[PDB]
This record gives sequence, C-alpha cells and structure tokens, in this order.
Amino acid sequence: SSLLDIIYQLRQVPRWDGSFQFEKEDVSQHSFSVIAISHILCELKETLEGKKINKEKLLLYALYHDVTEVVSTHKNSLFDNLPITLSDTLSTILNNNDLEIQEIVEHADHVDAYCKSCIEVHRGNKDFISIQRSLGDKLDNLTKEYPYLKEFQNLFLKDFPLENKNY
Amino acid sequence: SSLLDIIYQLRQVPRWDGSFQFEKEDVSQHSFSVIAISHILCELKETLEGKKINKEKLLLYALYHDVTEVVSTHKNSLFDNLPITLSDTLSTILNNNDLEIQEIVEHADHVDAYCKSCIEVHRGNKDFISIQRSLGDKLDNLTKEYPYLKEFQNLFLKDFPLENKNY
Ligand SMILES: [Mg+2]
Ligand SMILES: [Mg+2]
Repeated sequence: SSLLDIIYQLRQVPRWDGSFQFEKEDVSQHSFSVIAISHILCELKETLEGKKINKEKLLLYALYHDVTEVVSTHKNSLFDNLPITLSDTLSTILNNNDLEIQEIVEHADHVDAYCKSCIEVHRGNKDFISIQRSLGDKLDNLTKEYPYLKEFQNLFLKDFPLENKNY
Repeated sequence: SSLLDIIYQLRQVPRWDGSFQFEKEDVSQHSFSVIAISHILCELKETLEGKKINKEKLLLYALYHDVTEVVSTHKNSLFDNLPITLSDTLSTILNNNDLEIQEIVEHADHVDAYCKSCIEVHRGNKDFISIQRSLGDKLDNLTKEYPYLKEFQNLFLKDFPLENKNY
C-alpha cells in the first residue's frame, strides 16, 4: 500500500503557486490546520444548531480532503495489500456523500486560506493584501448565512494573528 | 482565545535540532503524520484485539499531542473567551487519562520518527543512519509485544519510502 508514502509525500505539494510567500506552505501543514478548524467549527455548529455530528468521519475527511493533490498537485495503489478494515474506512472517506461534512470542511478550507493571507500580510507581504480582502469579503458573506462561521469569526478572526503572543 | 494562533504557530517549532536535515520539519507536519498513523494503528488494533476505540478522542488527542511545544519547543490563554463546548473538549484532550489513546499516539510518534529517519537516509543523509538504526531496533522490539505494530510494519515499513511512486 502507498498510503503511508502518500501521507508524507503531501509535504512535497506546494500551495499558492505564482504568488510570493514569506513562508511557503505545503498540503500537510494546510491539512493540519483544516482538521483543527473543522473540529472547532463543528463544535460551534453543534451547539448553535442543536445537534451532534460524528466527528470521527469529519476529522478523517478533513485529514484526507486534499489527498488527491499528490497526483494533481495544487487510487488503485492505495488499496493494494490493504486490509478490509482500512480499505473500508478509506473508501468511506474517498467516496463520501455526507453533505454536511463536506460543507464544514469547505468552510474550514476557506477559513484556513484567509488565515494564511492574514499571516502573510502580517509578515509584511503586500502581494497578499488583495487576496486577504477577497477571501475576507467572501467569508463575511458566509457569516450572514452560517451562524457558526460568524461565531468562529468573533472568537478568533478579529485579532489574527495575535499582536502579542501571551500564552 | 489563542487557540487558532497556536495552531498556526506550531509551524514555527522545529524538530531534530542539532542534526542536519535535508528537509527541516515542523510540529504541524509531524502532527499531521501522527494523526494519520494513529488512526491506521487504531484500525489495525481494533481488528486484531477485537474491540472498537472512540476514534474522535484519539484523533483529537493526536492532533494536540505536541501542542505544549509552542511554549517549551522541541494554558490560561487557551480558554480565554472560549465557549463551554470548546473548553470542555480542550480540557478532555489536555487532561486525558485514557491510557490506550496515549499508548497508540506514543507508538504513532515513534513510527513517525522512524519514518522521518527513513526519508532522510533515502535522501542520502548519512547523519540519520544511526538514528534510523536505533529507532528501527526499538520498533522491532515493540512489534514483539504489540501485534498491531507488527502488522503496520508488514504493511508499510518494509518498503519506505517507496522506490517508485506508482499512484
Ligand atoms: Mg484544502
Ligand atoms: Mg510528537
């Protein structure tokens, strides 16, 4: 199985190609943030909409949401010699039809892109100012239709990144 | 809350300090791999030991297993303005007493360190040969006591990284 190789190969897939970055990020760093953001968004959505979401399937889907970018950058070798318990879980993630999980991860993906733009602008990267504005405007519109995104915005995105890191 | 800031700040925490690396890895890349390895190990352990493990708590624990390294490198600002649903989940991860989850993540942590050594040696880094041998010897001993680690070894660690990436 090439599954473990693909997990580490994601470090070789860059993002934001064509734009100058003070910090070049890869898909593994991006997917790490999307997992964490997906879980936070899901907890907020659970309380606001009065529900419980299966966070196992959500976190696993966010974990592999850009796994196809090892081929197409930014499916038969995965299951080779793979046991039935791993192939079933991998098939459920790869052939997901849970629209709510897809929506949360898509929102988390947009939040991460906006966070990346905030960090670059914070570093002094004027080339990301227009990217931050477009991603921020689209995010503001999403907060009008998804209350859990507005809650996330009020909790973290009002001062990001932190002025003084007092942990 | 500094939670989101800390998630991205983990990119600034290096690993393997004092050793030459062809690819300097950070804690976010490392934690991404540990999450994926923890889930794979858990599925194998479930089938071999005849059980079901709560993968939500496992994945979340692996997600934040090195979150304390934003201060100590390689707790009151986290809960500031944090809602009760997020503080409870964060407290459960930070104050975990599930010994099985801790053991799986500790094993996944050792597997990732060995995988990193394999990649560096594969790149041609002779300085990681002795590290790979020590990590490999300790892993071989663990396979004698934990059958799910031996299964993982047979599935992925016999040819890692892949000679020819045929995806
Ligand atoms: Mg993505
Ligand atoms: Mg670790």
